[PDB]
Amino acid sequence: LYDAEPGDTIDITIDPRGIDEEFVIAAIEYRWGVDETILTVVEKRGDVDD
Amino acid sequence: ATSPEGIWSNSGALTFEDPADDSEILFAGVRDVTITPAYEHAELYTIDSTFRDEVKRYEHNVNVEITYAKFSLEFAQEWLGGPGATATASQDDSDPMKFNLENVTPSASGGFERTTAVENVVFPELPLDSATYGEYEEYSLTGSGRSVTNLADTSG
Amino acid sequence: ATSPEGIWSNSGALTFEDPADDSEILFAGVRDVTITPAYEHAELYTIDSTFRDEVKRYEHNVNVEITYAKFSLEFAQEWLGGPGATATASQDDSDPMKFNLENVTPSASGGFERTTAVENVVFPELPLDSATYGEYEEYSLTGSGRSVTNLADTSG
Amino acid sequence: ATSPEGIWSNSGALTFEDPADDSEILFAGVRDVTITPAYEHAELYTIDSTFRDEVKRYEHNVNVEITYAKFSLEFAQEWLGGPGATATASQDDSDPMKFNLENVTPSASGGFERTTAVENVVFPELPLDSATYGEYEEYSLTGSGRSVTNLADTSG
Amino acid sequence: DGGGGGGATIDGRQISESTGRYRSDPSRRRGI
Amino acid sequence: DGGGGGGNSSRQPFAGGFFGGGNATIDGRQISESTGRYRSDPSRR
Amino acid sequence: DGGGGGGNSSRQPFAGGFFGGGNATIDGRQISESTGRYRSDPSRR
Amino acid sequence: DGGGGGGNSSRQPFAGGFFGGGNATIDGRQISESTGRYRSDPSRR
Amino acid sequence: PQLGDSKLGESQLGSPGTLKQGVEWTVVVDGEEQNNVWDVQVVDTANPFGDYAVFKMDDRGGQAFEAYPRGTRVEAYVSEGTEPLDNRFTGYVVERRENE
Amino acid sequence: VDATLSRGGTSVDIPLVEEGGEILLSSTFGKPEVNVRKSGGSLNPRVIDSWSGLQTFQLVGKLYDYSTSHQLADLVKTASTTPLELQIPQDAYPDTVTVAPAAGQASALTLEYPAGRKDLVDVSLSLTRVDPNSVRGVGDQQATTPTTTGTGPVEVTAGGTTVQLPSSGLSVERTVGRPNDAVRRVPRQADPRYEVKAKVTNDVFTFSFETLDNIPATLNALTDNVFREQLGRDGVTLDFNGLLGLGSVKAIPVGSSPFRQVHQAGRGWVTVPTLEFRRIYSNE
Amino acid sequence: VDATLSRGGTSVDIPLVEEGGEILLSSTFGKPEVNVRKSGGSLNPRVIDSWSGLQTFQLVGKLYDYSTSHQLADLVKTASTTPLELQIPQDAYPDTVTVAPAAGQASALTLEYPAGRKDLVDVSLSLTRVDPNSVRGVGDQQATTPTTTGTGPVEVTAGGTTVQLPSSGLSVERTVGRPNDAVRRVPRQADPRYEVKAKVTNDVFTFSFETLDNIPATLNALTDNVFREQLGRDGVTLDFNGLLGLGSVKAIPVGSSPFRQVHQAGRGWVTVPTLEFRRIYSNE
Amino acid sequence: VDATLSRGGTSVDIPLVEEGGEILLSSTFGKPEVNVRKSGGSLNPRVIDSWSGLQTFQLVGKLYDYSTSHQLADLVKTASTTPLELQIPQDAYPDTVTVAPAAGQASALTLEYPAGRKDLVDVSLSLTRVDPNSVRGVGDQQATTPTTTGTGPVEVTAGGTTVQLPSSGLSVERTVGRPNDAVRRVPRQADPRYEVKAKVTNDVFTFSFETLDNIPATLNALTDNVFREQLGRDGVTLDFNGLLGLGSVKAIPVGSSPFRQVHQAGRGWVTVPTLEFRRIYSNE
Repeated sequence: LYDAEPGDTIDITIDPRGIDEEFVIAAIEYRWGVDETILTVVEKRGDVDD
Repeated sequence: ATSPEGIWSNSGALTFEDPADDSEILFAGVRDVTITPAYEHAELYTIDSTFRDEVKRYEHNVNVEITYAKFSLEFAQEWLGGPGATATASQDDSDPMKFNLENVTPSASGGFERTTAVENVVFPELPLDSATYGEYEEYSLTGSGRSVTNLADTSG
Repeated sequence: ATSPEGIWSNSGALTFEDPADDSEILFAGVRDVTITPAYEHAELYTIDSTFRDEVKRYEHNVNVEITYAKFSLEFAQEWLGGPGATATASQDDSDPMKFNLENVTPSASGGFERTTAVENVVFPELPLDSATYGEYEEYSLTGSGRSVTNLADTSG
Repeated sequence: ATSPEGIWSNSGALTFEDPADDSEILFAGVRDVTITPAYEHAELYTIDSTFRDEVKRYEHNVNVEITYAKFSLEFAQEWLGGPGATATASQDDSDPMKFNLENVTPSASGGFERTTAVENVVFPELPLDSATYGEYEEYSLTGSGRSVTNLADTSG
Repeated sequence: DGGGGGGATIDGRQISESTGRYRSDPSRRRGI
Repeated sequence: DGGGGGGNSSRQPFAGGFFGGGNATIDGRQISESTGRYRSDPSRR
Repeated sequence: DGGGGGGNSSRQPFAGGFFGGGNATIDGRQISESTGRYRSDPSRR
Repeated sequence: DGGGGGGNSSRQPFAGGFFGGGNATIDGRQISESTGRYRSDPSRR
Repeated sequence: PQLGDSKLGESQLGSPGTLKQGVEWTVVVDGEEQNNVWDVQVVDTANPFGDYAVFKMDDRGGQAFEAYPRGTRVEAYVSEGTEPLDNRFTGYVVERRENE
Repeated sequence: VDATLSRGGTSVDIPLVEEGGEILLSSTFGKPEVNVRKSGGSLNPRVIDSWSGLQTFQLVGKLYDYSTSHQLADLVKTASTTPLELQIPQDAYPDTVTVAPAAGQASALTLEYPAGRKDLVDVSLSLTRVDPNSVRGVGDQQATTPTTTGTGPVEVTAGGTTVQLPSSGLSVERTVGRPNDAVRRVPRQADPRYEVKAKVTNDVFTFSFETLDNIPATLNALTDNVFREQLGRDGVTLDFNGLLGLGSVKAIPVGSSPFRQVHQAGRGWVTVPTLEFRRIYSNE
Repeated sequence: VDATLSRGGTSVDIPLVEEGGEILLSSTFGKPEVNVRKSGGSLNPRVIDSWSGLQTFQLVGKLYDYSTSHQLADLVKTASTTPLELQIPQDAYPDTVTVAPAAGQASALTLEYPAGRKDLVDVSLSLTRVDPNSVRGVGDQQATTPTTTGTGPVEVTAGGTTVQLPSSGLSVERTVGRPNDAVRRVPRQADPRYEVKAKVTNDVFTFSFETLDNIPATLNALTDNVFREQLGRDGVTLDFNGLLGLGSVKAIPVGSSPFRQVHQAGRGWVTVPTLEFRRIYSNE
Repeated sequence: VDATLSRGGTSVDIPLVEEGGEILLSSTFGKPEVNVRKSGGSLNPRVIDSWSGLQTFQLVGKLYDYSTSHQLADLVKTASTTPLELQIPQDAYPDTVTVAPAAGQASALTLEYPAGRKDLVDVSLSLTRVDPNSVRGVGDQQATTPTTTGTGPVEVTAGGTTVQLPSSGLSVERTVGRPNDAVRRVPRQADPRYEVKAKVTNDVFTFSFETLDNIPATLNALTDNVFREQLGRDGVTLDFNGLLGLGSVKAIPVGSSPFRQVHQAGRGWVTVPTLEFRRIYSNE
């Protein structure tokens, strides 16, 4: 998903999480090394920075 | 079936062949010959029972041991040379010379002629010199064949 | 090839040589001599069979063992001295004396003359004194050669 | 060099000395004597080859074993006492009595007089009583010296 | 029978200090 | 039996050394999570 | 001591491995506390 | 060969246990850093 | 082989090489590739939150630390398999840090 | 007599036979969920036992055909909410216990196909006891070991190049496990709850052999194409060509020591103590 | 011959004796508190040694009665500011050293009462040297081992139900330690400071036996009432009925493997390699 | 016969010989940097291989000269950006490989000078393969081993007091390594990058011996002056006095178990299994 950006939409299916859905991407994080693309979906919230 | 019968050791005729040719390797003057097909037996036992449940064969070989009193330069140089070659010196290579072996014996009152044949006999060590004061040199081989290729009555 | 033939122990002539010179080291009065080239055998099996798949030679050795009844100061002092030297006392060094060895034996009916030669025989221990009441001193050497350098008919 | 020659066991003359004095320790009635300098041999092989590449000496000792039939109170009380002392009872200390050993033997027809000398021979165990019905008591020592100090023709 | 006989403590200060670089970061990414 | 004597009472403490779980603490308090999940001895191979 | 060829040569690295206690770093800096408490090896059993 | 064999039979799982180095997770996510530095087994001693 | 390394007809054209596989990120600093990089993290996010990237590389004698003054341009390009390089992040340095 | 492991209509009998006096069945019992207090002012600690306990079964036995061995591997690896029932042929145990493959373990099952033996397979199982009414889940994934009737050499294929493993000294060890299932404590059942997950399993093939001929060509063909190249998202195609009845599997070497070349003093050949491949995603 | 271990009026002599050539005394010296720098621009690190060192003793010996063994256990487990003095019968050591049980260990002392060996107890002790003037604390807690004169079987009682452990192959190992004491570095002297704590100790009984008759009944009575029930804050009553002169204690099994039932090929009975109980809150 | 290890003009030949059938050369291949996914909804994991692999060599052999043994120690310990080149005398390997001392190890090289065994040194090397074009660093640090022509006893000096180690049963083991170098993964390339650091190395001397006479005086002189004193920034001075050709070195004992006294049943003397010193800062 290097072509993907925030505000784009994507199909996600996860069993046993029970979701089979189309979501807006609120953020993407790419890791090399562990080679993970991390999608934040629907909305993003902070923590102590909020 | 054929009646069991005595066998007289001195009636035996042992021969060695190169498996590349089926050509005879000169060998003579044996005194003792023992050939013994063998397997490892796993003797399996179960829970609770003290009795053996099953027994299984694995890891077959044929133990061959021969004592002989006439030295053969051909046999010794074939052993040194390894497969399909002959040498006057030790060879620094990993292939042992494999001999096909056959022994033939009449039974003691002519009931049968037992032929035993063994494939790919190899010998870990070869006695070259075996001198003892006041004795003819006596040479003992120990080795292992892959399988018995024939055990039959070869009489007419 | 040459017919196999009996070999008479007392017909043998054993000799030792310094590998630095090819000079003879005086040795005599043998009673027993055994020379046995050997390898370890790796009998290798396979995934789905009880039969042997392949067999391979490794770790070559020539077992030399000699029983003899005439003492040699030269042989004993060569052994003490290590390679290329003689000594009258133990030497505190890590190089053993290496002997070249040759044994020559006629066949019992003169059919061939068998020469066996062995390189770099070493003896882990040297018997100096071997006294037994009412007997001549008799000495046993056990040692290991690197390889057989020659095994041939040396007759004309 | 001197021609090899037979050695008659009964021609031998064994002696023991205290290394603190060079004084003789009374010992007699020998039946057997074996003296054998030895080393551990590290027998070394390479990656590529089935042949031995090298052989090296390490831990040196001289094996001494003696069978004898005349009991000595001095030799026994020296052994009990440890170095430079003599005792009638076992001593609870870690120092073994060290004996200098020498044996002298003419060759069987006078070619040489072989002298063997060994430093710091120690015996792990001393047979005090060795009685068998209808026999004289007979004693066997096994021990280890540090080195051969002398092996020479000591004839005139 | 002789054969038979032959039968983390973690410093709260140093975590709190070493993580400081990173705890403050989201707020820096957002200015203040 | 000669090899088995050394072997068995080696294979036993192999499990004793290998199977010990982590138990980290900050300032006297446990920080390892008390996840109620089991683990049991691996296949003998 | 009689089976020590497999025994002693194993008993020693069992102790050596057991004293391989935990240590940890964040970003090059140590986070293991310098609690000056000793451990000494347990009973041989 | 009971000593030498039992030794080699032990040396392999000693190495296997030694490569069993630490890894850690908070709430299912790894906290161990993906530092791309290699380790390889030490001299045999 | 490389040009002039082999005589004509002796060896087949592309050897010893083969088609690219795996994921590669290249970091570009004022138009120059940094070549000791061993990890990359890129974050792209909706407007209440900042986009950012973190790059990790080896250095010697501070020679690479000198390449990244505050405000220096950085670009991170990604390629997977044989696909073309894609400019996935562009920004400016806000912190350079070197530590043991 | 014999031990049965079964799930609905699928069943395997595991002989529970061994040489001499080896351990056939070790069952362990434990309280992993007791809270023994680490401190407090008394000489001995206060305690609380308040949860289900552990019971483990370790079964050692032999199988007399490869087909049954593959059925056992598939039976263990499968994700299903249908209870896996073990029947133990010893009076100290009930006629059936419900089990999971060992609770957190990558190696719940081991199958060894040693060199020099035919129609013998060494089996080692580790199983955790679980409550029969408390097998829970949603997903369902039948595992299948590929099978074929050939007898070609084992072949490792990568980068368009195929390497035949030597027959000489060839030995196969296969391990199987379900480390992503959860076995969980329950307040006042005796046995724990079992959460079956349609998630990644462990399935590993280990080979040992000795390369006797064409040694550089054989070892270098393997190491060049498998170890020194990057394999991307794909991996080795490991094909048994019908040895042990096995077919073709996609796999990869994993970790610091999946392959080793060993050279011994005085031996004119090379030993491979391990060549180890984990099976990868190809169940599409 | 004997080492003497004593605390005020209480004293125990331990024969430093063992078979053949076994280790009787191992003394280990170390510097846990040297700082060797992990990096820096030198070829060889800078260092700083600035604290008390470590000295440890392992004593192996034998005791000739059970009464002395219980005295030794009570002496080692007891909390008191009264210095525990060790006298070593060997010239490489001073006439007395002040000691703590092994500094952080659950098993400072082990006592083994093996099958066959009447009136022999194997002792293994581990002790840390401490500064004689630097034994510090507030609370005294005299430990006690309960004793009785009976000859009955070892009994495990839980849920009103009693199991008798088989006499056949019965061996006892007891281990004792004080892991909650602190042995601490001090800057100016050779030996560390010892902080004696009136806090929880370790005290464990391990049984080993072979179950020969009434095998389901015996093992099921143990596993049902101890391992499958929840024990609450009470536990097993473990009663020696006067074997080794021991009485009765409250105890519990702890952790993943405190009990194992082992079945061997060709044997008509069950081995129990271990059955472990930790002593729990009891004193008043 | 020999393997050759070299650094520009400096070169050492290591015979690669051993007794009987011992391992001379192990080469291990691996993929430390594959990402096998721990979870996901497949039966078998998705994977990605995207980085350089690992290749390691363990070499075992003997040296016939102490001088060469010191050259080998200096060669391994030295920091230089000049490639360290290994030549292996077996046809599977290329004629040269570039290497680092084992990537993260305190013990990359071990030299054993056992009792007996005049002019024999056991060598064990662990080496990691690295890319020949990818050796990087600031600058060199030539390591050296002090040498002298004497024959005196090994002397340990601290607090102005010198202690001679017994000759009886004496063995020396020296270990050397470069744990502060970095061997790093690279994309799209076979072998890792090597970062040579002008930083702290590992260099340790271990002694084993038996004290036979003046036992309290010898062991107390060692323990009082080395172990029971605080040494400060300065080390012990360890002087070989020309044994093995070695000179004088500043060093310190480190950690929990650097020294042991062992007493065995029925023996009138003390064994020292290990006395272990790490070489400290001493370069100007």
